[PDB]
Parts: sequence; structure tokens; C-alpha cells
Amino acid sequence: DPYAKLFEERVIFLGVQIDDASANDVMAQLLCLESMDPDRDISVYINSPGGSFTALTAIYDTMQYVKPDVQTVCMGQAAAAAAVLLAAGTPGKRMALPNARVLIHQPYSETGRGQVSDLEIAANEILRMRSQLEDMLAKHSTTPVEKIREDIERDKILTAEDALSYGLIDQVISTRK
Amino acid sequence: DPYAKLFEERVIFLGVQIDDASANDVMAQLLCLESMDPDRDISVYINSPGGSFTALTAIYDTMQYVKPDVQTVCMGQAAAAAAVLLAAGTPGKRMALPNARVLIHQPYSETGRGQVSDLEIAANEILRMRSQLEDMLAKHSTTPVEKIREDIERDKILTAEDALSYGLIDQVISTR
Amino acid sequence: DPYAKLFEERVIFLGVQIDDASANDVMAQLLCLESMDPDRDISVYINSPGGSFTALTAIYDTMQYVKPDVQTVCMGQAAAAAAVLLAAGTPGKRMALPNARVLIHQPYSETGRGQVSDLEIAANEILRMRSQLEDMLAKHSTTPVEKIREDIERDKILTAEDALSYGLIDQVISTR
Amino acid sequence: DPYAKLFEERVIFLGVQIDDASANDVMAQLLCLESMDPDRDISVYINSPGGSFTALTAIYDTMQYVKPDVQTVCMGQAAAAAAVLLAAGTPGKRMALPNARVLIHQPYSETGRGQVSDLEIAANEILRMRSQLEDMLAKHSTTPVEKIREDIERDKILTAEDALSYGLIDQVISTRKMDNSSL
Amino acid sequence: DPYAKLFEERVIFLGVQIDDASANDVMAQLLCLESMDPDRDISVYINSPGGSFTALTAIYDTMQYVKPDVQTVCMGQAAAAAAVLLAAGTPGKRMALPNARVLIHQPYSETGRGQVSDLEIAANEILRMRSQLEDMLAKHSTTPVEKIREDIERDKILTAEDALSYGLIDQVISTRKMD
Amino acid sequence: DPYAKLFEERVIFLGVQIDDASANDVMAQLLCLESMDPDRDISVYINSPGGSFTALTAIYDTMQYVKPDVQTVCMGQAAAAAAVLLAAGTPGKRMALPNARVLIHQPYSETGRGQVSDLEIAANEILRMRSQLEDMLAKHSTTPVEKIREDIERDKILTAEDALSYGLIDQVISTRK
Amino acid sequence: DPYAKLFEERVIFLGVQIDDASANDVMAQLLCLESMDPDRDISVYINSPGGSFTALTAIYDTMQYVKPDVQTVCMGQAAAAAAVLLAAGTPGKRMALPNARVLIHQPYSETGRGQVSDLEIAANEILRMRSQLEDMLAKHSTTPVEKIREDIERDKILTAEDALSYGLIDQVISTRK
Amino acid sequence: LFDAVEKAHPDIFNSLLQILEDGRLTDSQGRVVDFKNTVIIMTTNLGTRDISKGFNLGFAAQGDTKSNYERMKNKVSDELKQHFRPEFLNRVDDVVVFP
Repeated sequence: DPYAKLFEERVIFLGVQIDDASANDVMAQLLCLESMDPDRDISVYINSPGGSFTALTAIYDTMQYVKPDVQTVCMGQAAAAAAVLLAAGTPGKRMALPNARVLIHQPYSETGRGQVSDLEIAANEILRMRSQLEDMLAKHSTTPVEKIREDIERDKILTAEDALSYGLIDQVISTRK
Repeated sequence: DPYAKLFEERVIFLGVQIDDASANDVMAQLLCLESMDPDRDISVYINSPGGSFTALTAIYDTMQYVKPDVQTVCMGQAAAAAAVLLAAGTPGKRMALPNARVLIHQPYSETGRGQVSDLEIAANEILRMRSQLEDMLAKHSTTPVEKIREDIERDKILTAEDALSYGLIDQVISTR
Repeated sequence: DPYAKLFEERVIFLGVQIDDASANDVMAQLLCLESMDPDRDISVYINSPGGSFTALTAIYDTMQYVKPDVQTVCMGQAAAAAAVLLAAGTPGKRMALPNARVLIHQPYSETGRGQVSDLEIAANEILRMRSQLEDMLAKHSTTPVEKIREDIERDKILTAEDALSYGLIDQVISTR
Repeated sequence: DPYAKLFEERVIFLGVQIDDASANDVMAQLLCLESMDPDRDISVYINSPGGSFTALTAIYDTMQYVKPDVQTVCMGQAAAAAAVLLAAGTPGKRMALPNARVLIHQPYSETGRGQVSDLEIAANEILRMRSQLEDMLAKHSTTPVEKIREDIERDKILTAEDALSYGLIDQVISTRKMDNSSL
Repeated sequence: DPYAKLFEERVIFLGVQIDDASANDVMAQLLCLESMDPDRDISVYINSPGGSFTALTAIYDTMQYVKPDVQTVCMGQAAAAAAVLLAAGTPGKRMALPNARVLIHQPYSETGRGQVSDLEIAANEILRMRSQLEDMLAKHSTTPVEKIREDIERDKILTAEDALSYGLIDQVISTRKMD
Repeated sequence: DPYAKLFEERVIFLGVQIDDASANDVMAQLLCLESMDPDRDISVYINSPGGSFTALTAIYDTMQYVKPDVQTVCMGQAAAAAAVLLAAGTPGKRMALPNARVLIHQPYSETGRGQVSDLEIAANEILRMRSQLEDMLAKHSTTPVEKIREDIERDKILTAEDALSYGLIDQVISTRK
Repeated sequence: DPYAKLFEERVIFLGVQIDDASANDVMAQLLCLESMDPDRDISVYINSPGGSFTALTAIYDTMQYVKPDVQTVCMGQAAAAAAVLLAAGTPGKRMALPNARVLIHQPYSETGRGQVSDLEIAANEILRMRSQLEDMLAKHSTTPVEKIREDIERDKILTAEDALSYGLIDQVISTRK
Repeated sequence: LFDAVEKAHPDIFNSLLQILEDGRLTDSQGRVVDFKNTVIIMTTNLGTRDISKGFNLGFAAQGDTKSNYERMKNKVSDELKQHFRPEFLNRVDDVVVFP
């Protein structure tokens, strides 16, 4: 089992869309690896589309909560919440593969039927979620907040070099040679 | 698996919805943890979007029964019953991660078609359940019962600082 | 897994609705536990929302048959069929958690299409089962049989103290 | 695994409806138990809501064939074909729990569409099957065959004591009793 | 596990529908049993309701090929292809339980839509299949083939002693204690 | 289990339809058997009703590539692609049971909705596939190619002796005596 | 099982549709094999009918990144993205069976409901992806990019010899003498 | 006297056959030693594991009216037949069970 060996060294691999179960698994893996050694470096590999915002916040807090450094590697794609997870790595060691792409846009939500007051409360919650996502993207990047407001209005697609110029990643790795 | 080793540490994880099966697993784990060592604390991580009321009562009673102090940490979210579980930890140990939320609202339920007497019995039971939830939230927090009664009338979303000012938690951790 | 640890301590855990499979598992576990040690008690934890009737009778007969005393603990809820099991423990050893309920009501059934004679036979059978149920509840409780007939006419929900006063519970536990 | 321990103590446990797979498992277990020890008794526990007829026939023949005596215990119910199995145990060693019910009725069958000749053949087969069931119930009980004829016309429900008076079972379990204990 | 234990003393259950997977498992078991010991009998127990014809022929050929004698026991029912498999045992070693039944009838078939030429080819194939079934039943029994043809027109149901007189089996076993 | 025991004796079953997974398992088994011993025969037992053409191609090529001789035995039936696999055994080592049948017919296919050019390309590919199949049948049999072309127009069913006279197999085995 | 034995002999086997899960499995296996021995070659066997483009890019980047040489073996078929994996092996170590086939065609995509602007960004992204695929084919073959652009307008089917002349493979396996 | 015979490998007693039936034993030097005037006793605890039991495992009605001695007898006989080959038990003159 290759995944067994990858987790055995330091590697947590995130290749499925972000929902509650996957977030719980990632959190458990991070806590276990921190329990093994609170001074080594954990690696997180992102090849997933977006997902629920609550799971995104849970994983973000979990990475920001432990001592061990988190090295984010983008591969294939990292869209929506996965982009924030990629940008949430410790500075200087957030990297992406040459042909990877990063997609960012504002959260999409769908509430059930309900009275007007319930919809107003839900709308306030959604707006504060969007503002919080904006703040997270601004904190971990070199781009000012207003430019992020302009960018996340619609779908924004960035290449590896474009992401590096944006400040989401620090290095684009080509080959081991 | 990471869950087994986390259990070996002394951490119970509750990231799934609250039903009979999850409550049974949590109660069994709590009993085993108390049996192995009745002095060291038990950590419970909450990431659940609420669930059934009976399972909530069972888990709450089991938590209050055990000798070891139960430290409840909220990460991701804690909605409805999960809020009660988070606030039900031993005082001085309840804590939450920085940008998490706690959502509280009155119970929601539905019943099948039946005569008026059965519907009346069900309505009395649901009112009793809401009152019991009110008392549980009141005694384990700071705000008076009247404000909570006026507050859970609609959905109430509290951030970490809002929960701390509310009294549901005790201190917000950024890093361990 | 915690369930193996509980079973090693002579604790049989019942947290699913009562059907043939669960009844068979419970009876096998009870027989094995009785054979292992005919002196120590056996604990049964009830967290089930009722079930069928023949499985109830099988479990009840097995509980009464085995030599060791049986301690039944109501935990979360014990509604309809399971309620009888809660009252079927050894007298003086029937326990319930504080925030737990016991629900009792007459049996509900469903038969398919058929001729009038078959439906008459089925009605006689269901009346016989209801009489058996009310007798079983009268035997293991301090309440007279007539008041039981009156009470189980509709749904009756009893809290821990209400069940204690009703007779199905011997004492209520709060904290070790 | 409690079922395993029940097996090493020579107990075959029948808790599901009677179909081909259940019949094969029970018959294989019976053959294994007979091979292990051809003199100690074998216990069969019945909690099934009836089943198919051919599986019933196979199990009945296997029970009658094996050398050791078979002790049948009725737990819960024995609805349609399980009643025959309960009554097919070794005489004097068939017993039931107090709050157990034994049901008996004539077989129910349905066939797909076909020409009249096929339906006539199927009806003759069903009549033969019912006659065989009547013979099985008459041989392993006390009441005469005509009483069985009249009884199995519709559903017949018997309690433990009613079944004992009917002759299907021999004793009614009450509670655990210790052995002789005399040195 | 009882099934492996019976397999240890060279006993095979055929208690499911006769299809490709069941046939493959049966012939694999038969070949293994032959390889383990080529001069001890192999017991085949039949409790199946029938199945396809290609699997029937494959199992029949594997039974005929192996050197050791094959003893077939009918336990519950043995219908259609199961009847042929029961009658295909070593002569004098074919047994049936007292209340068992054996059902024999001509093959049933169904084809999808197609042009008339394909339908004619399929019909010729089905008739060849029925003729092969008739020959197989005539070879392993003591009944003239004309009576076989008359009988298998509709569902022919035989009890244990009817099958014994019919020639499909050689013995009816009642109890072990009575030998 | 018997299957592992027969695998230890260099025997492979093909008892399900020919698809990607079945072909992959068969060729992996063939490669492992070749690597274990490169001069002992490998037996392939065929009880399949047909399958996809590409998987047939892969299995046939793997059979032709391995060094050891491959002996094919048709037991219950061998239809369409299975017939080609049966005829593709090592010459003189192809066998069938007495009550076995072999079915041969031209390939069948269906295509989704599309423009005329795509359909023309697909039709050309299907004609090429049929030509390849009849070439394979002609190479491994004692029958002229035009006779095969005429025969495989409709379903053709052959008994064991008919297959022997057709050249698809070499012996019919009755008993071990 | 044969697959474990093949993996022990440094053979990664790919006979399933290219999606996120299969790509993740292949990437993990490649990383494990590279870690175990950074000098021996790694063999990749292709029998897949194609798949998504993101998994294509991820697998291609990983297989280019590792230091050991990668030998691609086509068999049965290699369609669309799989074809690129056939042409992305180290030069001189890309080969195919005699009767294998290769499909090459432009990407097919589908977008749900959306406003005109979102569809505009989506179409721009699809065109960029098609241009990237064209460049990837041009880099690893012996054909000018204009010819590839004209060829991949519709489905193009290449036999083993046609692929050899096209430059996607270096040699054709015949047999083991 | 052979004390606690079940504690030994179940092959040592293969050397007792000629002792029990023929009354002789030959040592490695070829000399025949006569056992015809001795008394052979073998002590064992086999079949005495259920003395501290009050019932069987499954459901029961009456409760095995036989005393402990008969159950001990049957268990001892079964265990002896299971542990020793028939030809060895065919040469032992007496089997005595101690209540």
C-alpha cells in the first residue's frame, strides 16, 4: 500500500473533494502526525476541487494550530477551498507542479425554503463567510484586499507562473535533476 | 489508523452526525477510557452539525457521570446539540479554534398522520424537550434563561469571541 | 474496539431496534455469559426504539431463564417494546440515567389483504398479544393492571423520576 | 463469537427463514457434528418464520438420517415450516420457551402464466405437497390426521402449553435448574 | 467452516443455480480432488433448481473425464439440468433422500429480436440442444428414448421411488441406523 | 481455494466475458507465470461467451509474446472472441471437451449520435476490425480466408468434431480411462 | 496476487479510466518506486480509454519529475489522454504491441447552466487546455505542430506502425525469440 | 507406578505394549528382562475438568439427574479413548475411577 508508506514518512495526501468526512480524516491524520513528532515537517498534497466552507475553516485552523510546519504541494488543480488550503501553508515552502492550475471564486450557497427572517440570517452568514474568505486570501498573499475583491467576483484561473506572481505559491518545481 | 492512536492517547472524536450509533460508540469509548485510567482527562473534539435529542441526552449524561474531567474542543462547527455537548464540558476546559462557529436554535421535528390526541401528546413532548434543552443551556452558561429563551427563537450564530462572551466556552486558542 | 472490552466485563449492549437478528445475538450472548460464570451479574444497556413482539418474548424468556441476576440500565431512551425489557431486570437492580425517557403504548400491526376469517384470526392474535403485554407490564410493576390498561391506551412518556414512581425503575444514578 | 461456542457445544442455531442456503448450512453442520461424535446429542434452536418446502424436506430428511438424537428448542416462533422441524425432533426431547407461539397452516404457492396443462400439473404437485405435509404432521404428533386436515385449513396459532397438549412439543422450559450435585 | 471440512473428505455441494461461476467452481474442485487421489470416490451433493445448458454440459464432461467414481446424492429437489447431473453418476452409486423430488422437462429458451435467418439458426441450435438432452437422459437410464421424448414434453415430476423405478437413481436411503 | 492450486500448476481460467479487467488479470498472470518458469507450458481454460475486441487483441498479443507454449482448452463454450483465443493456442495443443460448442460471427457494434464524418470514421474502423479478425481466424486455421469471410456473415455454431474438421482445435478428449 | 508481484518488479500497471482516484494511485506508486530505488527504470503499462485532463496533467508532471527513466508499454488501446502518457515516456523506451491502437482527438467538454460571462471564461479555459494539449503532443513527437492541429480536429486512429511513423512510440514489440 | 501418565508424550507408552501383553522388555544390549511378576499402575487426571460445573451450556428442562460419579465415568472413558490408541487400552486389565 503506497499510501501507507507515504503517511509513514510524513505525507498527508488530499485528493478528494472537501467535505465533512474528508476534513475529519485530514484533521485526525494531522493530529496523529503531530503526536509522533512535534518538530518535523508535514507535507500536504492538494489535487482536489473545492468543497464546504466549514471543512475549509476546520482544516485551516488545524494546520495553523500545530507546531510542525505544513508544506503545501499543488498538483493537477486546487480550486476554491483547495486554493485557500494551498495558500495556507507556511511561507517559503508552498509549491506547485509546472502544469497545475489554481481556480478561485466567491462561495456558492443554496439554502432551503424558509421564512424571510431565516433567509435574512442566512444571507448575513453567507456575506460574513465571503468576507472571511477574502481576509484569508489577503493575509496569505502579496495582493491587496481590493484587488482580491475585484478578482473573486467571477471565476479566476491562474497558471503556476501566474499563481507565483500572485503570491499564492513560492516556488514552481520542474524536475529533480 | 489515526483514530485508534488518538484513542490510545485519550482523545474521542465526534465529527459525525449525532444518532443512536454514534452516541453508543461515544458512550462505550468514554466508559473504556474511564476504566483504563480514572484520573487523566479525556479530550473530545467536536465537528458535528447536531442530531437527535435522545442521543444528545445520553451523551450528556455519560459525560457528567465519568470521574475524569472532560475537555471539549470545538473545531469546524458545533450546531444545535453539538453546542450543548461543547458547553457541557468541565468548567475551565471548554475551548474553540479561532474562526469556528457555534449555532444554536430550538429543536425541529415532524410527526406522522394521526388523530388529534396523539398530536397533542407529541406537541407536549416536544415542548418538554425544548424546555429541557433550555435548562441544559442555561445552567452550563452565564446568560439568564430568559435571554436564551428570547434568543433561540430563531437561528443564532456565534463566533468564537461571541461564544466566549456568551459563556459557552472559556478561552480561544490560536496555537497550542 | 470498546464493545469487546464491555463484553469481557459481562455487559451486553443493546442499541438497535429489536428484530430477529438482534434477539438471536442477545440470546447467544446471554447463554455464553451464563456458561462462563454462573455467579457474577450480567448488565444490559437499553438504547433502542422498540421493535417486534416475538423477539421481545424470546429475549424476555432468555433473561428470566439464566441463573445470574440481570441489571438493566436505561440510557438515552427505552420506548415501547424495550421498555418491557427495562422492567424485566432483577428486582432492585433496574437503573436509569437522569435525562432518559420510557415510552409505553399498545402494539401496532399491519396485515395484508385477505378474507374475513383470516382477518378475524389475526385480530384475535393481536388482542392476545396485547393482553400478554399488559400482563407482563403488570407483573414487573407496582401499578395495578387496570391503570396499566388505561395508560397504555395512548402513548405514555415517563421521565426518570416518573418511571421510578411508576415502578419500572428502582433508582436513578447521577454521578459516581 | 457466541455462535462459535454454541457450535463447539453441539448447538446448531436456526434464526433465519428456510431457503436453500440455510438448508445447506444446517445440513452441513449436522453432518459435521455427527462425524465429530456419533453418540452425543445435537441441539437445534428454531426462531424462523417458515420458508420454502424443498428446504424443509431436505432438513427433515437430514435430521431423521443422522445417528445422534436431535433436541429441538422453540425460541420466539416457528411459523410455517419451522413447526414441522420443531415436531421432527427426537421424541421426549422437543421443548419450547414459555412465551413462544407455534403456527401451522397449509402451504401457499403461486405460479406464473402458462397453458392449462402446466397449471394442472402444478396444482397436482401442490396437492401432493400438502398431503405430504399432513402426513409429516400426523406422524410426529398425537392428534389424528383428520383433525390436522380440519386444523390446517386456516392459520392455527398455539401457545406453548397448547402445543404441548397438541403433541408437537414435550416440555415447557421454566427456569434454570442445577444438576444432581450428589457425589 | 463446515464446507471446507466436507471438502476434506471429498464432498462437493451443488446447491445454487447452475451458471458459469458455479460450473467453474465445481470443475476446479473436481480436478483438485482427482489430483489429490485418483482412486478414491468423489461425492457430489445436488440441491439445485436448474440452470443454463452450457454449464450443464461442462460439468457433465468434467464428471465423465475424471478417473475416480462419482457418487451423486439428491437431497432436496433436482430439476432440469440437476436431474441430468444426478443421473450422470457412476452406476450403482446414485442416491436420493426419501422425500426428494426430481423434475425433468425440455429446455426453455428466449432470444432477442433479429432477422429471420438468425432466428432460424437459433431455432436449429435449440432443437440440437434438446436432442442432446434426450440422448444424455437415454444413455444414463433404463427407459427407451421414445418414452423420454413423450415424457419431457411437459414438466415430469418424480418422487424418490418413482425415480428409482424410472432408472435415474439406484437406491433410496432412509436412516443410518437401519443401514 | 482450488483456483490458487491450479495457478500453482500453471493453469489459468477465463470464465467471464472479455473486458479490460479480465484481460489485465489474464496478462498479468501470463507474465508472472513466464517469469516463474520460462520453459514450462501454460494452460488456459476458456468458458467465456465473448467480450470486447481490444481486450481480445491484448490477450492474443500477450499469448503470442510469451516464450512458453500455451495450451488452450475449450470446456463449455467459446463464442466470438473466445473462439479466436482458443484457435490462438500453440499448434497441436488446442483441445475441446466432447459436449462443447464454438461460436463464430462477425463483430457487432453501436455508436452514439454524431456528425456524418465521425460516423464514417467509425465505420472505417469497424471494417478494419473485421478484416483483422478474419485475418486472425485464417492464420490459425486450415480454411481459406474467403471461406471464413463467407461463413462469419451470420452466427456459425460448431461442435467439437466440427471444430476439429474446421482446424480450430486438434483433439477431442473423452476420458482418462 | 500478480499485481503485487508486478509492483515488486517496478511495474506500474494502468488499465482503468483516467480520473482523480486513478491518477492519485499512479502518483503514489511512482513516488514509492522512486523512493525505493532512484536508479532503476519504472515500467508503465497503458490499457486505458482516456479520461479527464487535470489527471492527465498531474500524471504527466509526476512522471516527468521523477529521476528514474520511465518505459511506457501500450497494449490493447491508448486513447486521448492515455496516448499522451504513451508519448511522454523517456525517449527510446516507448513501445507498443503489434496489434495495439492509438486514438488522438481534441478535448471534449461540457458546461452546465450559467451566465454569458461565465461561459466566456469557461470557453477561454477550454481553448487554453486544447492549445496546451497540442503543445504537449508537439513536444514529444516528430511532427510539426500545425500537422497535429489539423490531425486532431477529428478522431484519428493510428495502428502500431502508424504510431511508429508518427513518432509517438520508438519501436514495436514482435515476440520473445 | 507411572505417575501422571498424561503429562508425557503419547508415544512412551508404545514401549509398554510388549510389557502389558507379552510381559517382557528388551534393552539396547539385547537382554530380555521379565515383567511377568510385577504389578503395573498408571495414574491420571484425565476427564476430570467438569467436576466444578452445575449444568451444560444450552437450554435445558430437567437437569441431568445422574450423579457426579456417572458424569465423571463417561468423561474419563471418552478422554481415555481419545488420548490412547485402541491397542493400548485393549491390554490394560482394569480402569478404576476415583470418586
